[PDB]
Amino acid sequence: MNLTELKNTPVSELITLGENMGLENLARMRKQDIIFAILKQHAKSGEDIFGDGVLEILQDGFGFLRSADSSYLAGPDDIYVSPSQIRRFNLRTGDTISGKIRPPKEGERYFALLKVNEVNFDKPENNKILFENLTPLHANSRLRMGSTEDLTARVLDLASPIGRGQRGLIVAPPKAGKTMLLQNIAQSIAYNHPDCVLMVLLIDERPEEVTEMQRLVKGEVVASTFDEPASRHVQVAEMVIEKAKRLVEHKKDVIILLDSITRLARAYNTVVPAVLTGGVDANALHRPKRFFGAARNVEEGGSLTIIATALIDTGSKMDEVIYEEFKGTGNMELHLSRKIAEKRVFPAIDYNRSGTRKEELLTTQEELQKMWILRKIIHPMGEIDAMEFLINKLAMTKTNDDFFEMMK
Ligand SMILES: Nc1ncnc2c1ncn2[C@@H]1O[C@H](COP(=O)(O)OP(=O)(O)OP(O)(O)=S)[C@@H](O)[C@H]1O
Ligand SMILES: [Mg+2]
Repeated sequence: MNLTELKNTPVSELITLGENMGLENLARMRKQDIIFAILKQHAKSGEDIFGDGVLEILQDGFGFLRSADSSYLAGPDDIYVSPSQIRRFNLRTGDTISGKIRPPKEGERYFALLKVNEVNFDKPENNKILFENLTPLHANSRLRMGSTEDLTARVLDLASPIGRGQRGLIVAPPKAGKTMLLQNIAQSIAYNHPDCVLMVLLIDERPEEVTEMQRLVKGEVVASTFDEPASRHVQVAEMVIEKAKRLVEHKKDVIILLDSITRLARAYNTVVPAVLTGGVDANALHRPKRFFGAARNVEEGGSLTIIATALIDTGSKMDEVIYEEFKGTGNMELHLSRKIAEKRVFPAIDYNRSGTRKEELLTTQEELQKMWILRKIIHPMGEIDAMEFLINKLAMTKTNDDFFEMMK
């Protein structure tokens, strides 16, 4: 009946499902062939075959429905979308489409979208592109993030209040909680705000860190591994950034947690041809910024917030330039100290450095000035000295109870 349902169902059940349809000795062909031999077997004319995926409009004019469970990698069972079909529905890259499909004829190799049933979870007859939505500052509606796990999220909401559509930069040296901090936020996202579309974008990562991230996050984890070509890291990022844009057009609040705007920019640099300023062609930093530029609150409805990590102190001067450029382009930054972490001390947040632009719209005066008197007393406190102060002042309350009960 359904392609993605079939490839998800184990091979053993796939054999015993095909055999009941008169398919002989399926045990001697791969899972892939079995699925094709089953969906094709619905040659019982007028028997419905379905498929789903996220659309990628190719160069020539045609398109394909890429699958999320592959990080939108081009597979042998993508669903072909006609250049004529796109015209009939005004389709775009990032659109999530589903519906009736049919098997490849002779001379064909892929399934083709026979009938459109849904476009971005909306009826096909349904949108001004994110490219022209008006952009309020984004601070209007806040996103707060209780036990021991809520330790980081607590210091996080005090240091850098997040908003609906924040351009957030997470500065980090190696070994500082960079992963666990993101996994803490991603845990605080689905737990407190399930009404939001969470996407975690991992570029140039290790397959194990990818699968451990894929395991922990309630939401769509999309990733490209270290081995894959530079054009691949770009492809994954552009499939995702456009997917978000189409979802905000339907007035959704979308959150993207990018692993490394640093790693993504290294990729674009080698994909964008041809002017040098320290290894990186200065004209290549544009496309990574275009990605980072989408982060906004939309007045007419919805939002896109991108909290991306910036890698620093790696030993490559290129990695420094990437940071130098995106410095200030974000309306929220959170710094991790190499010392507050490597001294076996939790959230390596350098409090004084971390902050968000226009805190006032994200927080009422009673809740805002609460952070101001707090900052004033913490300001002159050292890097590691200031942190352990907050760890112990908070491990004795909830969060709001702090001024309410640490004033005497
Ligand atoms: N929220 C947290 N709670 C407890 N321990 C943490 C937290 N964040 C980081 N750590 C510790 O700090 C170390 C950091 O490792 P990761 O979570 O992989 O961070 P990372 O900075 O992304 O590491 P790299 O540079 O990718 S090898 C881990 O061994 C953890 O024990
Ligand atoms: Mg990491």
